[PDB]
Amino acid sequence: HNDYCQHFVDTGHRPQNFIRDVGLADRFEEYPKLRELIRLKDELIAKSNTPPMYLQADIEAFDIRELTPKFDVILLEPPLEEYYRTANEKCWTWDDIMKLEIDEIAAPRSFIFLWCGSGEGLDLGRVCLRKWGYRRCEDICWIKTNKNNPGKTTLDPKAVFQRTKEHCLMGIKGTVKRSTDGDFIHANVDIDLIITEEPEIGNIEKPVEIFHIIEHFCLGRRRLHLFGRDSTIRPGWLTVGPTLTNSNYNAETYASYFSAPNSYLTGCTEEIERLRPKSPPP
Amino acid sequence: FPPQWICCDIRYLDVSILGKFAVVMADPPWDIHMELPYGTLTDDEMRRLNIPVLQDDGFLFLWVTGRAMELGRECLNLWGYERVDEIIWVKTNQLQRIIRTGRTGHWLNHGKEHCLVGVKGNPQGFNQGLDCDVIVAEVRSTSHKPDEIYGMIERLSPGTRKIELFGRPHNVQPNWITLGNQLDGIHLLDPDVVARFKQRYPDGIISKPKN
Ligand SMILES: [Br-]
Repeated sequence: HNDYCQHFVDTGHRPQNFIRDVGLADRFEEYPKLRELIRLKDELIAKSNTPPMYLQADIEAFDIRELTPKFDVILLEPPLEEYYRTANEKCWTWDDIMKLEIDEIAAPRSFIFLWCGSGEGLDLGRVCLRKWGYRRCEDICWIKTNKNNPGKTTLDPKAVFQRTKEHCLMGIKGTVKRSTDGDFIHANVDIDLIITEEPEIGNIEKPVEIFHIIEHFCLGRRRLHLFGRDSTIRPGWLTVGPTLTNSNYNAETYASYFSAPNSYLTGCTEEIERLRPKSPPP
Repeated sequence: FPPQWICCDIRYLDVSILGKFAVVMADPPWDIHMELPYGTLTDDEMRRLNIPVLQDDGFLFLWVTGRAMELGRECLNLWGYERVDEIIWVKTNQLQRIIRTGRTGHWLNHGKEHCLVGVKGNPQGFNQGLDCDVIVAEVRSTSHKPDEIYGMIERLSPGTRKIELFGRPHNVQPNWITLGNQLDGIHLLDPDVVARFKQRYPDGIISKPKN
């Protein structure tokens, strides 16, 4: 067909601009069974979500062990110096990030989602995953369209192509078997891509769809967002970061939402078990 | 300078006869620790590929998937490259939409193929920043990677000799020498390469070297 790489060279319109039907809310409007699976799972998440919890903390100085109980999923977006190339808060080198004692708070089986940028972080973030005790198991690419501002809007290090995406590396800790651990993960409900328009200059937020992918995939209710900001505070998550303006976190109260008579797992309905993707009989 | 190719077993061909290339590209049959309907190369066979002799200054495009995201990085290192970009091919259907269904990955479904970009030495005469690092194209016929990558490489490094390992008949084209076991015989045009091929294989049989 058409060569959208050539079209970019000619016009400044990025190839990803011509992917159709990428919107989150409008996704499966024409696909009613897919829409129903997502709707039921989001309802299941909402039913079991803790109220928003958040703590202002200097993560470099903080004793990370003060965050209890253990976490089923951890979302980490340390502010990289490449996001600012207009710095305000402390920027983090990959050495700084690696020193975080993530293994001290991750549950024995759990997942991590690490925003790595688009340069050296793709390699150094993998080293961090090793250090923290995870295996890299997926790579969620946030692909940015420039429909509003064609089209050569670049450039940072020793790159040779224009970098139009960011990578969120996913890691697994512990043993998780898709055949037996359907009470912990719902695999294959989302794809490893997010497609949105390039944010306004100086807006460093990541797409909220990353939360949907994490929440759909892991049934663990104990969810930590490190380096989250006021605008990312969200039910079902504990948000911790230096730029938070207020704190309401109480480790004992937070833990009580997951202990008896509750579970740290969301559970599942029969309707979702019948809709979600599963392997066939052996 | 027109299309050139050599049908061969990549592990056995004495690649020292082809000279130096500004771009090397390989889409190898990685052992991804999964069941596959085609033959693979072991990790050790991949590591021992004589990539270093193909190039002193230039670029490597290495398609990777699964556990080869990390093994491909290790090969880049062993072969003397630093990774400076990562291209993804976003696969679309006939309506230019992402196919989101099926079970196409171990944990999440998979909508792209990755290509590591490595640099070696100190190349000159390249045009940085002409293309994006995202390719959008439908899956066509037998293609394992999108044909768009050849135009990106040619815009990056126009007029230079390039070499492709594990290539297929569809991939032969001007400025490239294509190596792979599915190619039809041997077709060399560069008189320098022809001369060295004859000296090394006096009767045309590219067999495993006499250990
Ligand atoms: Br650690």
